Amino acid sequence: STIEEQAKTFLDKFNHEAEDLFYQSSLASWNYNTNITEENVQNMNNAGDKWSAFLKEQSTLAQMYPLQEIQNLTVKLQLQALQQNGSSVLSEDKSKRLNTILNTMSTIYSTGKVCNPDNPQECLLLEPGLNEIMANSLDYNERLWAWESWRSEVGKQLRPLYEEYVVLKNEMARANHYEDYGDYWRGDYEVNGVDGYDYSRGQLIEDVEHTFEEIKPLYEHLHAYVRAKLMNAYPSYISPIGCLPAHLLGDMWGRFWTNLYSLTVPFGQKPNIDVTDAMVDQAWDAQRIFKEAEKFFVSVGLPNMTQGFWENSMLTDPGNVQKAVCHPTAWDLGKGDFRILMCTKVTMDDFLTAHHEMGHIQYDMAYAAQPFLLRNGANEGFHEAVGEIMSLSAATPKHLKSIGLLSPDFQEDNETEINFLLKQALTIVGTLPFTYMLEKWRWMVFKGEIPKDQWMKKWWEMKREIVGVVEPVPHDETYCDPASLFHVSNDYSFIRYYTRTLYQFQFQEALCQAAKHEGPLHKCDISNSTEAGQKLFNMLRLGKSEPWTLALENVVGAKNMNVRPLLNYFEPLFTWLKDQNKNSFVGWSTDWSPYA
Amino acid sequence: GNYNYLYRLFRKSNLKPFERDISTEIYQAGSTPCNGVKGFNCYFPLQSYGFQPTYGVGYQPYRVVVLSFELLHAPATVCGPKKSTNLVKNKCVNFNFNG
Ligand SMILES: *[C@@H]1O[C@H](CO)[C@@H](O)[C@H](O)[C@H]1NC(C)=O
Ligand SMILES: *[C@@H]1O[C@H](CO)[C@@H](O)[C@H](O)[C@H]1NC(C)=O
Ligand SMILES: *[C@@H]1O[C@H](CO)[C@@H](O)[C@H](O)[C@H]1NC(C)=O
Ligand SMILES: *[C@@H]1O[C@H](CO)[C@@H](O)[C@H](O)[C@H]1NC(C)=O
Ligand SMILES: *[C@@H]1O[C@H](CO)[C@@H](O)[C@H](O)[C@H]1NC(C)=O
Ligand SMILES: *[C@@H]1O[C@H](CO)[C@@H](O)[C@H](O)[C@H]1NC(C)=O
Repeated sequence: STIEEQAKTFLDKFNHEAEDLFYQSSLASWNYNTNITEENVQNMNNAGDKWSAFLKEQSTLAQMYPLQEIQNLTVKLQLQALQQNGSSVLSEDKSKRLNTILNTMSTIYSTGKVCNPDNPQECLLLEPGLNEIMANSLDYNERLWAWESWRSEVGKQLRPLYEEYVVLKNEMARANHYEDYGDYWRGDYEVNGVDGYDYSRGQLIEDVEHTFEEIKPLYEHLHAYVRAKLMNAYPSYISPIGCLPAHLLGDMWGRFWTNLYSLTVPFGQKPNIDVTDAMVDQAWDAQRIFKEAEKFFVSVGLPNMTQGFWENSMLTDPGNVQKAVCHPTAWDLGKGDFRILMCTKVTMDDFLTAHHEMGHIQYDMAYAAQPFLLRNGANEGFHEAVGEIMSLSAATPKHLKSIGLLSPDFQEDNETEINFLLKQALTIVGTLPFTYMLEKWRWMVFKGEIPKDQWMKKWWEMKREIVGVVEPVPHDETYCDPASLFHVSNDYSFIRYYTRTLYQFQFQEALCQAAKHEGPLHKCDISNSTEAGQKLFNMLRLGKSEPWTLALENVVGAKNMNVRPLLNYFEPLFTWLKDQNKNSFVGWSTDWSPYA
Repeated sequence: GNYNYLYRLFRKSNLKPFERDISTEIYQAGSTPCNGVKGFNCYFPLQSYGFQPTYGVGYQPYRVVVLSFELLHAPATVCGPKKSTNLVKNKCVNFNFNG
């Protein structure tokens, strides 16, 4: 009869057939990931082509229902999600060119192999050969060689490809009534039609700058401390007044600073909180790790894992004969099928990753009552944030003592909390200026603020201004230094890590206030608290049905992302860094004083 | 995937109690006539449940048998079985033989 009922029946049929087809595609992807064989690759490609053709046909059929004659918010949200053209608005030649460019960037990044000139008989791939050198070497010229040679090969291959990529993506985005591709990415946080809780695409950049302006003193003190410690490690390369050399940050790109914990430890004489040896002594299997994680999630009041989870998940590496992807991934295959694909070792990192992926599984289970096209996070930040809060809670020494993994006579003094907070800052705080600088640079590239001949002169200028990292030698416009990273070369949004980092500590403060913890925020554990789990599950059950601003009101009581929980989390470390930086100079100079 | 089990997803009105609908006529959700083709606003009533063993417990197939008991003015003949206490003779007992 009416347009709204027609759209509701169309959405119901859509949902019904979509769930089954997504199940088939996800099961084919699972069979590829647990069994790398050519027929599984062919089945995955066939299922993906069927899924994409079905999404094309439902996008073609959804547009015939006009939006303004529908008053129900959930129906309007699903129709808005379905009616997006995607690449279909672009011409077939340019769409084929864009798909070819994305595939060849994927092959260039995945099969990029670089080794030393005059020794070409064997070379090391993108990850295993070079990751260990970047994370463990202490030699200046070896890291400089690896960094400059990999950015030479990858940038000189990818620069014309990226120049075509920006033009094609801007054409697709302006064909979809967006300002640029950056506006297309910022439209994920756009809330329209809700009174008071509306969020605009232009408000996101202002909120990111407003939060980063409060990030900046803590990052300046951390940068000064890491600069002083790297001056101790490398005597003559690092200047007291200048930026850090780029190849010394412990990773390939500077994404994380967590590989500098050995060099920048405050109290090496004090012990670590490593519980690996205790699990080795008690012979803890990975099944016991996941059962302890399930005990953690039932302690907070969340539902326990299904029988199909224990039957159908691969929680151990299969062997030499059978090949599988080693990356830990939680799979919501559809129809109540939830699995974890992780090659779990007996380490603290795999235990925290098991908690993180089971948090992903709990988030997927919570919105199982929702319709299929609303089965997502309210934004891209919440989905990772609900795993990162489990990674926060499981890593606490109180949780390790509660489950018996830590000795009951372990002395928790201030020095171990300071060095633990410094490790968490090197992991968590250090990625924030890199993320903000990369996303702001990509937004200015898509917006056309930076011409193609001036991409890199601005970029290093941004890195000195924001990240406080100086180039070893200057790079001209033949280089493509951003696109050596996985997310930018393979068309992924990058602001999800910034939003995840802030939502992580906002959720942590909200659940610790729910659990009535009376001490420091980093000493807080959310186990045994039914009310904290209920407050979590109230937001978790919504999925994408409600705006992320209303969900954040449901958790923390605020209508916007906030930076104060992060500063409250690291406040003992902030006071300690302010005490330790009395003689040294906080802040950096953009001049060429260390090396150029 | 077992596509042999189906369910009626649409119909203009709700069913009466103990009604069976086996019609395969195209559901008309819009003003336009379907004319037997599953085009715009016109969908097929019966949809399969792709029952796979790896499904969740809320999606696994369940066989349901509903027994309906009615009493009508005809003589009731479907009676539940009665038992037979071991016959005792030569004693003063309370006997119940066929009512
Ligand atoms: C993986 O694929 C091979 C190739 O047919 C097959 O023999 C093997 O049974 C598969 N393993 C699993 C666990 O499915
Ligand atoms: C919107 O639709 C859903 C399902 O179609 C329904 O449960 C809900 O009550 C509707 N809301 C309004 C305000 O009509
Ligand atoms: C999708 O593209 C078509 C042109 O092919 C256009 O008419 C339609 O408005 C677009 N959809 C949206 C939501 O803008
Ligand atoms: C989950 O909890 C329920 C209720 O205690 C229990 O019956 C069920 O066996 C549990 N599932 C598993 C896999 O242990
Ligand atoms: C730890 O506490 C002691 C006494 O309470 C103090 O002397 C010391 O400076 C503190 N160390 C740090 C890193 O806060
Ligand atoms: C939380 O609950 C578990 C299971 O009842 C128990 O073993 C653990 O000791 C509890 N934690 C605390 C801090 O009491």
